Amino acid sequence: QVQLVQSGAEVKKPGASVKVSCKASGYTFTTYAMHWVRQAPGQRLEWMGWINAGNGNTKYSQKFQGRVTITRDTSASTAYMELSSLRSEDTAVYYCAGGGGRRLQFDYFDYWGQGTLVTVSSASTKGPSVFPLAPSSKSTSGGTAALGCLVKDYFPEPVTVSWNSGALTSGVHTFPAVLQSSGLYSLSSVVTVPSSSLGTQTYICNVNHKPSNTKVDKKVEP
Amino acid sequence: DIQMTQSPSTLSASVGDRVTITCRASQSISSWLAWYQQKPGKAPKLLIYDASSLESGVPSRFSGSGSGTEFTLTISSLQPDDFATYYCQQYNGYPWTFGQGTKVEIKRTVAAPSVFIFPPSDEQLKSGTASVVCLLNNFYPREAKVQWKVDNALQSGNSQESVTEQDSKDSTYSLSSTLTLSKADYEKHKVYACEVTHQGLSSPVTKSFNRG
Amino acid sequence: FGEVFNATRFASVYAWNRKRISNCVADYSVLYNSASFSTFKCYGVSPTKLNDLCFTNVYADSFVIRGDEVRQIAPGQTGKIADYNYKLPDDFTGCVIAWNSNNLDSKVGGNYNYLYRLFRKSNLKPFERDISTEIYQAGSTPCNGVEGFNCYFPLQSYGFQPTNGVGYQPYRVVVLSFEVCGPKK
Repeated sequence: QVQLVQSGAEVKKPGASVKVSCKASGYTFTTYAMHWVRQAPGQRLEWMGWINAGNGNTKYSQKFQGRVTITRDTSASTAYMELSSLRSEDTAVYYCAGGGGRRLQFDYFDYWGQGTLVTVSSASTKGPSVFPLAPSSKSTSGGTAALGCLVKDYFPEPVTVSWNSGALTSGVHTFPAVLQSSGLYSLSSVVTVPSSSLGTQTYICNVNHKPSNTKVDKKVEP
Repeated sequence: DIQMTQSPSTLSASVGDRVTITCRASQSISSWLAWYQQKPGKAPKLLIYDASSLESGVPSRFSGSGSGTEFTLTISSLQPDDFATYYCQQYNGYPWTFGQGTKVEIKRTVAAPSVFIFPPSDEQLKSGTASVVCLLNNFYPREAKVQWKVDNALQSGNSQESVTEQDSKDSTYSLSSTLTLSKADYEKHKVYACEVTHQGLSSPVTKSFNRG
Repeated sequence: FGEVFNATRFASVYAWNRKRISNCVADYSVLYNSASFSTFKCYGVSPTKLNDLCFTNVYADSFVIRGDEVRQIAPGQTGKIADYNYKLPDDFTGCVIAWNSNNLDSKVGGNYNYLYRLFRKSNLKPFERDISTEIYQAGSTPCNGVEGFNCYFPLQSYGFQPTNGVGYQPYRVVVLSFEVCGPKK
């Protein structure tokens, strides 16, 4: 089966230039059909362009006229692209696709790369802010109460969060990150437990941030 | 450019059922379309191209139809394997756009949320900004209406809403509303509340507290 | 007929697919009365009485060309099609049916799914669909996969946009070389 693989996650800064790249796995090279597309986080897919993996043809999109370029390397048979004059709106996931294979060319996307993450930001790596989320006996609902571990003002994606290092698995809830006006990321993780063993047991969140190498644990005080 | 809108934006279903999808084009198309499936946290699947053809490697449920303008997607029975969005793509002409997005969920009873509130911790109070959490757990369907009432007054702009995405077996929804403010705000307002109206609830429900 | 005639799409003149449509009632009377095909060029046989005429096996070379390259294909007259893409031998005993198909073929900005040999390395042979787009080597500089001086990639984008004139538009052509009658009872 034809497969497409590419580079990893990748964090740039307004005004800079960026290069993503994917290697192909093709039974044939019959004017292969490298054809890039884009995906702004959870909104319309908007189309990138197509290079002619056959020889050299470089047809591009209108909205990205004049700032995006693509080529390919033959004996590596990979395809590369620039992407220039980056801006904040530019943050997205980036897809290789194509691979018509049987016929010479198409205009549909039948062999996708499983995705590249590009984040255009102006801030820098920063450790995660962490606070507990202590419930109250006022809201004892069926003998069960919620409890959490807030992370604020962190960069960049993401922050793996567990509870007591995998000791708890029931009712686990980890909400997705959200932008703030400051350009910073924030997450709220919560879980509910029977209130019967509230003041008799121990629950600690375990937050993990590799880009800053920080590992933070905080006991919650009800 | 080629215009593309798709109806409805969201739909409902249950396992072992048929779900219709309609892709609407403003302007004439000659069977120039593909249907894609999109799982969360994923790279897309194609399963219809050309508005009719069924590409290999797929379950036989899938079937496109339509030509001209109205385009339709069909599946006979509903596997769990069908729970994702679905996109339509034109390729009649230049720059090729996509649709809006059409997801199915999992239907059941109109479960009701559990409401909770978390006041700011101290350490947040000597950070310099204040955060207040209102939580809704296990409500159905996602659709919900949350408000803030501070000192018996509505608040706007300063609140953010973050919704989890439906559970695989819990098959429900959870939501967090965060109210953020500056310390000058915190002590000159003295009582706080979050209110939620939901379809499952008999009445709109308010929850609240004061300074400690 | 309609299946191998006006379909959803067709092929290019470098990879024309000859479909053996035989052992059935060959109703060419309905094709003649429909007259939805600009050209009928029945060379070798009569196209009006082709329905009753009983052959043993019929073909259907399916490909698209330009309105200027629809004349190129001819039993005898050679050119970019009848000497490099689709060669029509002088023993042609069938019917070349041609009609414009911009609606279900021409994509705006030029058809990229259709590519035709502008410079085939060697001369094409009678009734041959050369699929190898080897870079033409012009005397010196052997272009065995190499590009640049004296190197000309044969397969060239078939410019087919609906904005293009009839002379540069996809002419769906299914030629039925005869080597399958009407009622016969």
